Amino acid sequence: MIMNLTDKTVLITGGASGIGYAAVQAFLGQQANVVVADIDEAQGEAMVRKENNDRLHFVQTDITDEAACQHAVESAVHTFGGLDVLINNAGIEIVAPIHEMELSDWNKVLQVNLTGMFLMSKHALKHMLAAGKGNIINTCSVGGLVAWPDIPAYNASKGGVLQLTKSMAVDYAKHQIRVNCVCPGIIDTPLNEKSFLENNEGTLEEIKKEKAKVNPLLRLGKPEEIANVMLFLASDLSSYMTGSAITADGGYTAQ
Amino acid sequence: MIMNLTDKTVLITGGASGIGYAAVQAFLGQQANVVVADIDEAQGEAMVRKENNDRLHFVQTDITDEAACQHAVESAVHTFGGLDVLINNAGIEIVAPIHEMELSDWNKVLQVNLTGMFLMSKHALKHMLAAGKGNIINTCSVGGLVAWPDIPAYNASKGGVLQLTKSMAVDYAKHQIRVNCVCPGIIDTPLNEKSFLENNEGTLEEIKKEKAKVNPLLRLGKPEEIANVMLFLASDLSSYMTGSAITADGGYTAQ
Ligand SMILES: NC(=O)C1=CN([C@@H]2O[C@H](COP(=O)(O)OP(=O)(O)OC[C@H]3O[C@@H](n4cnc5c(N)ncnc54)[C@H](O)[C@@H]3O)[C@@H](O)[C@H]2O)C=CC1
Ligand SMILES: NC(=O)C1=CN([C@@H]2O[C@H](COP(=O)(O)OP(=O)(O)OC[C@H]3O[C@@H](n4cnc5c(N)ncnc54)[C@H](O)[C@@H]3O)[C@@H](O)[C@H]2O)C=CC1
Repeated sequence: MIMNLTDKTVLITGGASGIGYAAVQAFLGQQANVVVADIDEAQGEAMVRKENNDRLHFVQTDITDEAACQHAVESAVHTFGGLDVLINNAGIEIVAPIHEMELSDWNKVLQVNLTGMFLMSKHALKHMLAAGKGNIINTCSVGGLVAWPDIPAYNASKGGVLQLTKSMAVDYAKHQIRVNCVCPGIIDTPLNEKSFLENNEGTLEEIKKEKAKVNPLLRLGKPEEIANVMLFLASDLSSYMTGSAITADGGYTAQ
Repeated sequence: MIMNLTDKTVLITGGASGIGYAAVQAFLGQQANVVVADIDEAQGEAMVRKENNDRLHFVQTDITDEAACQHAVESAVHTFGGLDVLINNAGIEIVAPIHEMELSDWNKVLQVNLTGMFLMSKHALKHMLAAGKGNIINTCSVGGLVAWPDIPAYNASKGGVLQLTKSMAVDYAKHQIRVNCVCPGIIDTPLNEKSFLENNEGTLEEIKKEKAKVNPLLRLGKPEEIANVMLFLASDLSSYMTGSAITADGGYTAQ
């Protein structure tokens, strides 16, 4: 009744898995039209078949390429007639210390996490300015607020996301375009589980237990728990919020 | 459908006016049982008559007195059978510079804004520990993050609220008691209109226009826009959030 997301068009980058996919489900569940922009064509089409929903559309998109970003925005406008909410959720992680990291690896992290956010936002904003309203939601991280160990390029990129979020909030408030971010803690997603095994010793379950011990709530976050923050930020419930960060980390940054 | 506040018992301090009252309305609208603890008996009873709702109960309460805080918690348990959410919303403002401020005035601000929050939380937590779950929501302020001019005691008190919020989050996460705060910007309430006239030159409407201009969104917040943040923090939607602050200030702290 109060979410009021019915007939709103929501473009979600990295929507084919993890937090992005949980966001797809949550928004479809609120009667929003959802457009997923993701680089993984196979996983994207699989998603379309599983969800089997009129309100869902997939468009293959590499956000590091500007033409593809524009095309993703145009796909939303063609398919559902507009674009109310952009969720810049795609991101990658590469583990490497600064003193050993390859420039090409640094750039791969920054290009997806930050440059792609810029490019998607650029073209979404062109449309939202013309339409007279809009909403942008960025997937930041605890890593944008404090440093996760051993992932400096990631942390840096998310620091960029935090300030880009605030910048766009301040520059576009006069045009009624709200811009906020969510800062997730450690979320239990398949992709993350791969990172757990690569960078810690022990079985998957043992590593999960260790990670779920670093949070005051004593558990890892679920993708849907971040998706729910995105619902709030997209809805009119958060109408006086712009340029802000919502932390969802089980108490991690509180200590 | 997803808020899931039906049959949850919510105790709101300062609930008889402004943000507190808007919170009463929002929570009643979500089928929560609401208990208002407020010092103003007349205004409290007036509220009860206007709302005319079985789910609303008023209990006169001076939160600076510990016995009254305990009694407010007990009133919730007796009336509705439990206590799921405490919203520490009551607060006052006194305008005075540090070099001129009377100790008695300093203490009046701290006692309501901070001590009362402690006392209400103390007794709510005793019950929530026994019940095995709970939620505390504190009304902080932009003043807890940066300094509003000319209200140092208020700012100090809200700095206390921010850290008390984080402290309780960290200490009670293991018992599944989530603790968060909302940091409102400038909200258009009747009592804030009195403050506008007392501390600025011009008509009410002229002063409102000036205050609206200092936010990137170019308007004052509405009480219900803060109440809506409280709904989110009370609901299961925010289940992975604890020890966090949600800023709702029209972009004020983003610049
Ligand atoms: N612990 C956690 O899980 C946290 C995650 N986040 C952020 O959440 C976001 C998503 O998280 P997860 O669900 O774990 O990620 P994920 O790895 O599960 O999924 C990300 C999606 O982004 C896509 N993607 C990658 N590069 C792309 C490109 N150039 N163009 C388009 N799509 C691309 C992938 O295909 C994938 O579907 C990321 O920004 C991540 O950094 C933030 C803090 C914590
Ligand atoms: N309006 C604004 O711009 C901002 C407001 N806030 C905070 O929001 C909260 C509510 O704000 P408003 O709704 O404007 O306040 P308000 O003045 O409209 O209402 C506060 C309520 O608390 C009650 N109260 C006062 N002393 C009390 C005591 N000892 N015991 C019990 N109740 C008592 C009052 O009687 C009243 O019903 C406060 O904590 C305030 O500091 C924070 C930042 C900005």
